Amino acid sequence: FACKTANGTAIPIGGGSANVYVNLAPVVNVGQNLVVDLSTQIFCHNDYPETITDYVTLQRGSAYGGVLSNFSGTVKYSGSSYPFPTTSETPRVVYNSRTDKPWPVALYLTPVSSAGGVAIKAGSLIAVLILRQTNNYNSDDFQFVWNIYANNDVVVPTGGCDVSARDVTVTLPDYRGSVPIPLTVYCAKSQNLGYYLSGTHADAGNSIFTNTASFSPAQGVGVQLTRNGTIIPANNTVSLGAVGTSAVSLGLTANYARTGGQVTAGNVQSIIGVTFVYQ
Amino acid sequence: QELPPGTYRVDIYLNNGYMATRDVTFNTGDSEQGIVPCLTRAQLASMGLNTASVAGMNLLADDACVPLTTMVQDATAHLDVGQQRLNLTIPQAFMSNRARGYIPPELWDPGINAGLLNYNFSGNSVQNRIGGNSHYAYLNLQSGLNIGAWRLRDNTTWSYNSNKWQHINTWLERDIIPLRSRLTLGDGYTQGDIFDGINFRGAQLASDDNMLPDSQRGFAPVIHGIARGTAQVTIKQNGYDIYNSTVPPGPFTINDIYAAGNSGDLQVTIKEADGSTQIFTVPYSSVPLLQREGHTRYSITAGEYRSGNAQQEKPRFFQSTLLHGLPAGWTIYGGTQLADRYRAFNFGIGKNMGALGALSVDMTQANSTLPDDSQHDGQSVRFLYNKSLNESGTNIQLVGYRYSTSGYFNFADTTYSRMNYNLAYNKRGKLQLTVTQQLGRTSTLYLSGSHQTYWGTSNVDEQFQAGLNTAFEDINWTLSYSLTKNAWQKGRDQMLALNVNIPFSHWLRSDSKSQWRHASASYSMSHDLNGRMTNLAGVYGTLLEDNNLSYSVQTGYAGGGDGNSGSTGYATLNYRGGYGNANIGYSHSDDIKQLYYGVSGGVLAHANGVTLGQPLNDTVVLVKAPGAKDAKVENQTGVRTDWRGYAVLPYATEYRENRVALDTNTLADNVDLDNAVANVVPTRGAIVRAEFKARVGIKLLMTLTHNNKPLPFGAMVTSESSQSSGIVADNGQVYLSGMPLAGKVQVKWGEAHCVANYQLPPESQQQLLTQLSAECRS
Amino acid sequence: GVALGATRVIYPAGQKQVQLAVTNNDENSTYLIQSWVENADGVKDGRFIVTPPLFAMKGKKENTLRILDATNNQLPQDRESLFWMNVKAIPSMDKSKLTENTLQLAIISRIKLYYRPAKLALPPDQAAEKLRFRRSANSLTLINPTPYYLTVTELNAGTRVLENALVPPMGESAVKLPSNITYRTINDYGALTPKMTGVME
Repeated sequence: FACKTANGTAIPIGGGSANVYVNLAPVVNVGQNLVVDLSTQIFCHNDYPETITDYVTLQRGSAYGGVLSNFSGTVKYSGSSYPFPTTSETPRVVYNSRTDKPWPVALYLTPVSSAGGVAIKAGSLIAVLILRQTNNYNSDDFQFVWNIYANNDVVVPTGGCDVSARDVTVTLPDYRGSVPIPLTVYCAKSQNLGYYLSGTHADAGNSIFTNTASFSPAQGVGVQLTRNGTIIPANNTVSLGAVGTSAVSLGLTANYARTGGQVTAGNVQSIIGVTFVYQ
Repeated sequence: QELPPGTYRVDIYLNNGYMATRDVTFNTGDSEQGIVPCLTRAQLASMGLNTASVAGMNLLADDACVPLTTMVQDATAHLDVGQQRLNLTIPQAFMSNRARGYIPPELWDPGINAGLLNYNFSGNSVQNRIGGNSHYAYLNLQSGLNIGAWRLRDNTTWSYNSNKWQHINTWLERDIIPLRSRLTLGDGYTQGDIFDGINFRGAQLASDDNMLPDSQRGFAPVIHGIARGTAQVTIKQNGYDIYNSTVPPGPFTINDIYAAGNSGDLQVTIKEADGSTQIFTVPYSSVPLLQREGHTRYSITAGEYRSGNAQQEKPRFFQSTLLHGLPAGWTIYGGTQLADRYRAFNFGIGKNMGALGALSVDMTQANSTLPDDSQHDGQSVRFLYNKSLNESGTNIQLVGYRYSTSGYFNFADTTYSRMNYNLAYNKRGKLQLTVTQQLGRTSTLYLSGSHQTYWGTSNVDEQFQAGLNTAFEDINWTLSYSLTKNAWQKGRDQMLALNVNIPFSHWLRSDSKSQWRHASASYSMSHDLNGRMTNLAGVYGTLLEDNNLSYSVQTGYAGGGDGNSGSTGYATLNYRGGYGNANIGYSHSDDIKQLYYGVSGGVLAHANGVTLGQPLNDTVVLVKAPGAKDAKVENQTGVRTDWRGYAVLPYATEYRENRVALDTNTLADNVDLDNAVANVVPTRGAIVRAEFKARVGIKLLMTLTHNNKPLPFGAMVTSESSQSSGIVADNGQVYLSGMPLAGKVQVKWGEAHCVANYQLPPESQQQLLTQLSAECRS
Repeated sequence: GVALGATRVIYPAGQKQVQLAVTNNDENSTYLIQSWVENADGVKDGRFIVTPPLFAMKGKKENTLRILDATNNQLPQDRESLFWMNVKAIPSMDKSKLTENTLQLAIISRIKLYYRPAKLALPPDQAAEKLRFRRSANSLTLINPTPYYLTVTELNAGTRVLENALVPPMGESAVKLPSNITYRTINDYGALTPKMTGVME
């Protein structure tokens, strides 16, 4: 038994180790996938096909470099599927000819959510796969140690941040009272976040929001937001600095506000916009 | 201040995460607020609590109020009437399903019933120097049936030489989810962990790692700690940050660290509310047999030994193995192996020892009958040592030593028919070794060797391979040496090798649209230090707009040694397409001259017909999108829907969520989909549908006006001619797909109103999206 | 909540469309998603159409927004043009809390859309180096001779971190306060480039 690759390398009878270099999808989003098909890359054959049958397994598979820290997924071997990095030996593929045929191995990988920037450096070792070879003739047991390198960078683009709903429709207390608003923002990858308020105003200062209630609207009364006791006007950008996976609270409290004449009876409802401006 | 007892309409939160809204009874209790919520074991368990991890909770009645604060150390309840909010905190150590990537078992789809075939038709033509010609053909058939959760599979090949149907394999498999295991009947194999792997026909029940979240797989240290208040837990390894989450007050157990058994020490840091920390390091080396704390790997097998060696019998046998992960990084394990002519018992201990590295030691007691009917007793001990990456850049990947007494044998040894391979000369001692060494940022020294003594002879089996591998920018450079001195032969065997890899990507502008950016040059030499030298220059990469086509071309020349000189040439094309794969290969060895040609692919027979594609991989996603014809599937090279809108995906990951998207760029101009993204959660071997709804017809952005004033926001718009409908946004605009050239449109916001008609001039067909205005009723 | 797949979208000229992911991870929530493209001033000038402009979205779901080029080559061919992509997540209004007092919040993601002309003579991953500076009285001015918008971040005049800056293609931008200057930038993938030493006119 002996093997060779699509790049310049080879392993002879008895076994050994060799490097394999493969191109990769340059850009993979979180929740998307990456294939590393080595069946186009590694080719093996049987030296004595008239008298001996060769059994070839993927004994072990380990992730290194950017694949180890930034990815996970599976390894396909001759139709069957296993976790990668591996936790077990696969079954056997039979080799019964002198004429080279592919080693049926391919990796299927997904970025983890912490993954961002350059998740795989060009030229870096990404995986070691051990081909194990025995036969139906004697006690021969040889390891063929394939080292896999990436021929290019792989990038995992940063995504938007999530502003956790908490409460969708916030109930306000009876007039005169005020509620703090639960509104936190976290990012899968740390970045600088600015937000501002927007909506229809009664006042010139741009701080009180119209009573949008469709049925039985009350006059002379609006909805006004505060951050640590301070009134926040709409279209004025609060900076939050760097936001990571620890949910940062916007610090909003909902106060009733007086707009015009006598405060009338009736329901009060508002819809406000919190806009997050990404760099 | 205390509150008066009573019933409160409240939003129940556990560890800052919403659970449910109910009315909760509060009774006077030992508490800061004077009152305690009444919650049941039922209610607490479903909210995330792991009841058995808390002493006494099994004793209470079904509806008994749990004394949460006395029964659970550091558990807290606060009520806020102001937000109508009940905030509970229970230390995560008592919480279940803490793992990241966790997916509830009941979402695991067993998949549809289907028929399943993989075909590989391949052949090659040889032209020999003296002798003439030769033609070879080979056909591989991988056969399959899915009924519910069962997977029947078959392997059979056909041969030709200038020929027989030689069948290979069959098994019926199923997963048992409550046991997190896999049942396999038929041809299967055993693992080589404890006893040598055996090929066999029979039954196997085995635990399956695949079913665990990736974050829990393999061995990693499980960190136990206490957080005074609400705390931030961060871990670093190999310099870079590898873990980060917030934890409640009280004890916490982190069983979530990704296996990285060679990457180095874990630096844990626990940042508290006030800003004070706990900074400690958890060392982390690992040997393959170690189990993560509280994990059990087991296997039970019974069947007949089917090695494929004709000079061997087929003895019935029983084998079971068990490996268990304990606290403090301990592992106990062992197994048994019973057969008519062989019985064996193994037992082992193993530990992540921390600073000294990682070690396992096991012992095998073997009682054996050889083919000459003589009886033997023997033992075998094996030490496995690992030390993960140093501060000094040393990684002692594996040190191994096995030692066997005279009478020691393996099951395989007894399966033979005749004594004479030779059973008088069984192996004595074996030392394995693999070490790597960092040498600056860019280089890596690699040493690996093995040494085998025997009983009878003084003949050894030496073997040694050193290697140096340097990065120079993009370029990888490798020099390597190997020396192998076998037992039953004379004289050294050597190989000296050098390889250089130059990718062209970073040689051109990053916008470059040229295909050279997907190409690399390679140069390499061999020299067997016995006269023979070879060398090879080559080019390899991918071609076409989707990179379905792979090529390798390389010419070189080998000369000396055996007295055989002359130039060589090798080429390969490789195509991954919509309906299968194709290969061509070409080889020229100065004497031999040969051609390779092959077609491969997958077939699926299902409720909605037969769909073809690239060969299949156990777990199959079936894209079902009637009306989306040449539609590309994202992240799957060459995978396109057929002339019906069906595809079979070669690649999916079991027991996880799988994004399955259609590339909307590749859609026909008159096609839009209700949803361009589907999401699936298949079991291993499962065949799952990913459904997309295609609206085929004109796409239009309509400005709808009424008394020269645009229709209001939120207006429901619905067609008379097609099944399509929309909502009016700003400027009175609505978007509509799958529309006819001319038609009537029904609009309704208050309670039917306006009705509009249109007629697009035929000439607007080629267009993506045409904009027209329409008046209304009244 | 509702989250976008990316934090900026590069539009290559000559492409029919570009995709932008929209994900909802709230299992119980239903949103009315409303998306629109403005120019540098805030006007929805219809130079880019996003489809679907408005649609319902329930539970855990990803959908794809299709951004169609409707410029007809009107935009400059020697520089990037700035547009803004806006995605408004309008919470679903309940009849269950009509006769009560309620506040609703609409989350809007607002991200840059760049119209990138084909054949720019300068590759993007080389633009960040060409930045030039000018310290005066109070203001430091960033000068950008490249055809690419620069999202200059972590700008330092000593240990004093300044305002971030968006620097126009072949134009300039200034910040405040009266070292040596160091900066990073944010690339097409929403990632920080390495730290560079500011170069003076």
